[PDB]
This record gives sequence, C-alpha cells and structure tokens, in this order.
Amino acid sequence: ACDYTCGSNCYSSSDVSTAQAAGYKLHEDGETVGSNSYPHKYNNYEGFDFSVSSPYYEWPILSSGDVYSGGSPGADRVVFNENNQLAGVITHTGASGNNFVECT
Ligand SMILES: Nc1nc2c(ncn2[C@@H]2O[C@H](COP(=O)(O)O)[C@@H](OP(=O)(O)O)[C@H]2O)c(=O)[nH]1
Repeated sequence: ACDYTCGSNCYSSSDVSTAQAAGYKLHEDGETVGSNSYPHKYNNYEGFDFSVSSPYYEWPILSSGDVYSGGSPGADRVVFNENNQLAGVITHTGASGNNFVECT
C-alpha cells in the first residue's frame, strides 16, 4: 500500500516527507521557483477541515520520485504550513475546474 492515492498516483508517506521538506526549505529562504512559482500560499478556497493551522502552502509532488525543481507541477500536491506540519495531499485529478480533492 501507498500512504496516499490521488487517482492512480500512489505515494508512500516517505515520498510525502521529501516533497514538503524540500518545499519548506525554499519557503524558509523566501525563494520562488516555477512559471506558477511554487511555493506560494494555498488559501483553502475549497475548505478541507484540517488538523494543521493556517497559513498553508501549495507545493508540487511528482509521481516520478523527484522533487519539484522548476518546470512541471504535474497535478498532485502537498500542503504544509508555517511550522512545517502536514496539512495534506490534494489533487486536481478527479475534481472539476481547478479543484483539488484530498488524496485517499
Ligand atoms: N484551487 C486553489 N488555488 C489556489 C489557492 N491558493 C492559491 N491558488 C492558486 O495559485 C495561484 C498562485 O497563488 P496565489 O493564490 O498567491 O495567486 C493562485 O492565483 P489565485 O490567487 O487568483 O487563486 C491560484 O490560482 C487555493 O486555496 N485554492
């Protein structure tokens, strides 16, 4: 089993660890990367009832195992907060518009 599933994108929690971690170091340095420049705040326009406390942050997770390093965000994503606490795994895949659904 994969700790989180976004459609067909199965991901172990370890994977999850190395994505948010990465994205949090870039958040620390205050640096931004990407056309859609990640990391950036994720406002919760969808409103999932999260354990973690806002302010939350959008950051891409690739199914290939590597970290976001510019380019393609793909469609799945990890959201941390200011104290690197994990709020979740949301994905475009399966919802409509530019929605995100939590990854089971
Ligand atoms: N679906 C969604 N997209 C978000 C959220 N927060 C940011 N984004 C996306 O990231 C883009 C870049 O981050 P931004 O929110 O800082 O601009 C946003 O432009 P928008 O603000 O117009 O939504 C939006 O398209 C959110 O809570 N939900």
